[PDB]
Amino acid sequence: AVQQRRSSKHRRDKRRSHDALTAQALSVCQKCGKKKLFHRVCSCGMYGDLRVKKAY
Amino acid sequence: KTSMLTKEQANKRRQWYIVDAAGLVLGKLAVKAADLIRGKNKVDFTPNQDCGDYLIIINSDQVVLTGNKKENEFWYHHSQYIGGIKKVSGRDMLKKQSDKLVYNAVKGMLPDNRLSRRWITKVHVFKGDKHNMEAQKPTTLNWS
Amino acid sequence: MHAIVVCGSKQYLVHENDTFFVEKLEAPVGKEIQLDKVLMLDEKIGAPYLEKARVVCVVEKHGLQRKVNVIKHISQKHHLKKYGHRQPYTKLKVVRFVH
Amino acid sequence: TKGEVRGGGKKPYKQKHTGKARQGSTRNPHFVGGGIVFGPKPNRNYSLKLNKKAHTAALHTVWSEKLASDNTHLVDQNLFNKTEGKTKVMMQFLKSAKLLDKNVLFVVNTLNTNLEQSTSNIKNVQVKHLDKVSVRDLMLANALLVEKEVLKALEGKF
Amino acid sequence: LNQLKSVPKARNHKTKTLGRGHGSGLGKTSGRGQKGQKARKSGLTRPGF
Amino acid sequence: MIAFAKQFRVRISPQKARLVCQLIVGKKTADAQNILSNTPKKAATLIAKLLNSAIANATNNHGMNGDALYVFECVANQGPSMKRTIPRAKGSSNMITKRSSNLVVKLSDNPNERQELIKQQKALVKKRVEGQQKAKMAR
Amino acid sequence: MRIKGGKQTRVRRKKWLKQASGSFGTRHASYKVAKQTVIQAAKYAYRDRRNKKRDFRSLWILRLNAALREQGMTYSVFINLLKKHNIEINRKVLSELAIKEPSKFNLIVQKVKS
RNA sequence: GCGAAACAGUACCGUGAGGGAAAGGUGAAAAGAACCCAGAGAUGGGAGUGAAAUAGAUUCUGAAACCAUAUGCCUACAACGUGUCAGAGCACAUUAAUGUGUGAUGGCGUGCGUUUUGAAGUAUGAGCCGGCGAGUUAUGAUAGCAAGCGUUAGUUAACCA
RNA sequence: UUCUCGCAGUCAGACAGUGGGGGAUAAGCUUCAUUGUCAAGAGGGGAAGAGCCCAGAUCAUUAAAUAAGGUCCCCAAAAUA
RNA sequence: UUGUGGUAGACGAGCGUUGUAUUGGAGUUGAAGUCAAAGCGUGAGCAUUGGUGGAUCCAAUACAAGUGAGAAUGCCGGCA
Repeated sequence: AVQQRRSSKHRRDKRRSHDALTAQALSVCQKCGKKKLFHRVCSCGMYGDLRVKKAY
Repeated sequence: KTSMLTKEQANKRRQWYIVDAAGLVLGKLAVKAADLIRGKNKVDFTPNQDCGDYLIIINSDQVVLTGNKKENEFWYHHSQYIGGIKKVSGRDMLKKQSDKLVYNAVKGMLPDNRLSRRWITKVHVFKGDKHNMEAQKPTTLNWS
Repeated sequence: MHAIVVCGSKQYLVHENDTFFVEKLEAPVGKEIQLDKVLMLDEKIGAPYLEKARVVCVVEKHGLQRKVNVIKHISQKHHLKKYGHRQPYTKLKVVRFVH
Repeated sequence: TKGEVRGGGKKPYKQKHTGKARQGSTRNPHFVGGGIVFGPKPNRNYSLKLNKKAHTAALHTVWSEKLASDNTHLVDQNLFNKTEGKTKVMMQFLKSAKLLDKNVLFVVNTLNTNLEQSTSNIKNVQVKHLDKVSVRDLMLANALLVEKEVLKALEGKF
Repeated sequence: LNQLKSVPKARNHKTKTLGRGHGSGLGKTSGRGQKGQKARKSGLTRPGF
Repeated sequence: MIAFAKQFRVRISPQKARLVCQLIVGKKTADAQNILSNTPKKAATLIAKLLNSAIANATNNHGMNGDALYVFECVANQGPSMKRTIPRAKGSSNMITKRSSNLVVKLSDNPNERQELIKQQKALVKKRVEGQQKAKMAR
Repeated sequence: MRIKGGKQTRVRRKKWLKQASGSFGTRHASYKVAKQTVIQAAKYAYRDRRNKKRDFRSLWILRLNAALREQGMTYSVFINLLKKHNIEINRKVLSELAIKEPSKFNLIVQKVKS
């Protein structure tokens, strides 16, 4: 159908509160200087001791 | 201009009270309970705070009723359903339930504000007197 | 303690030595006013009133009540009128008592 | 004005099946672009008729009223020609005559050569003739230098 | 009367409002009701007929 | 406070932008960088340059700790916006408002930059009443 | 000759939209809804100027009768007892205020006894 | 104010007749942001200048609606024009105030104007905000008021100073 | 309240007590005659209810006692036999 | 003393703003604007102070309004 009225700003904010994106994970990567997401690529682009891919 | 009307702000008094409804007429008991809850007998209550006190009942299922009134005002309770009615009768609550019976008999007899929601949690009805609640120092009386 | 005062049109059962605001009688600010009329004083209630007993009032300031903007608006008509009521208030307290 | 129509005298909108205003003309008094129905009409007369004798009485009244002022000292042709065409003398006169902060008017029937050339270099005084001056410079000046020569001519106005 | 204290002599009179506010009283009502020809544009047709 | 980052009229949905930079609000640089590095979107690669600029200003031209401060507030506001139309059915066109926004992020070393605002309002109140009383002693 | 009154009108409009306060969402930032809610609040206050009077009078009498019943007597009988003999000026609000006063309402009750 | 403070009847639409857009404000003086930094660039920041940099080019002033951010307050049992009066709680002192910020909750609570036989209306129309928008005026007359001037009044037309 | 003068505006009324007709002495139907309410005017009772009852209200003021109407209780509030 | 219920309808009392003319000054030693505020009037209102602000402004006195803005699915400087 079609609308009847406009929704307030706070109603919209509440609506978009749960319209957010999902969360992620944290994991210390052995072959890198920083952490990463569990079973993903790190800031150094390696899951761990095994390198997975190139950079350029 | 102002007579400085008194109402104890931030004060929600609660005193232990208990009754043994065995000579009270069911409606007389209900009107006395409504009087106690709203405060037609309270003299220093405050409406914007919690107006209820500690309220306890003894023998909530065997209140005496004079004349042909045990089965003369039957209790319906419908809802947003369609035909979803299970009308319950006076003979039923004698053995089915008494807490909901007295709660309805006082709520339809009182304001239906949100205060009753936290008033009912302060009401402790019992079909006997062996309950541990009597250890809470309640004053035994009647005609509340 | 207690004392009964009928100020202007209204009646007030108040305590001893309390400052209260009533409709303005233009009672003098700082100079004392006697009223032989009194009830419920000195823990004693006389039959009509108390005799040889007084309420002894004094005003510390005759201020003006805030802007009482009373507006009459009629639904689905063209009657929208406003008026500013500014009531002076007797801010007065009772000091001494005889019985 | 709405009489001026840029283009056809047609409707920008309609009444049925048109969710816009009722405007059946390109310009309307409410439309900001133009089309005022009640505007600044130039037909206004800007003139009110007053009686000749009424106006002469009014002139007499204002002359008498501002004769009573302080800086209205009696004047004549003699001191119109006594002063020179050079503005020096009349500023040295007015500054010492205290006609600066005032709006002093010279009541004149000579069109004096000294007055006409000067009095544009003075931010304080002005020159006007009998039949060339009204209640404006008579009264708003609050002190007008009346002339001894204009006496009898002014009397005849009644 | 110099134009710093001049006052009129009943030359201007009371000013009512027909297009000034909804609260003055007899404002948007146009002063001739709000129905019929007497209260609309190009109103008041020949009254002798 | 200082070294705040501003970008003008960047084309991005307000929803995705507000989400991806509110994932950074209240956090430091590295702890938020390593959590934004896994975002499957096309907004971090654009946003991170302003933060990099601000932090490099802090390192070279301001010389603060850098890690002491954190992203106090990101706002993607209703600035200039885009509208692109495409011909479609019935002879009409469908217009989509390709949202754009003036992005700005403010970095703070403390919960201030919002506390100091209420403090400024109250100081304004106090100097206002000082002036009003100076008028009220000059009666 | 244009008469450009814009500052006064702009200030009036800005204060009109800013007048609405304490309200949620898109309710305190639009002139028409703000004016409608102001009309509602004005009607609320005008009705209250007597509704609160009546409610507080009923409350006076309610706590008055509460103290009377805890004293063992009722307001009809109370006014009977004052009117018949020992009349006092202890009005409804005064009677209610006397209860919170320590045992002072009971003094009135025992005095108004014939 | 001319549609046009103008690179305006221009761009542009329409085959053609025919139409048809509006504009702004640097600083005394470019000193239009030295120096440096982040990305490949944008832009931003320090950075000084400049009286002053929301004057740093959104460059005299720099709003509102709208969009989001949040100091203190409330916050996960509650039927809605979210308000008014009373007022907690929590935190505090001012256009110096029967004090302030919210308002736990009670008392009281069918939007604005037209149709109106009655409209809260579930008739109506307004998304919103900031400006504007509708008994005005000339002539002549009725009334009302004020005024003039003489009892053959008042008064001037064209033309004239 | 007589009269002069300026301006009107209205002839969509609705309901109720009283005479009622028409219709089916049914109609939130018509209709006049008198009065009352809304209209053209609040409020109190009627749970809310335009018209029923009281009632005609500058406003404010936490003063009071009565009308309609309520006092077993929501819902101010009583008993007697 | 009437009052004060009011639609229609008439009548009473007046007010902000632009400019005309009178009349005063303030003026970077700080004006408008703009914002904010625990002021003052039967009412249109009088404003005050403080912040940006860096050149004009504010009181009438009467005048004349392109003078007052919520409605007409109005129009326009911007956005839900």
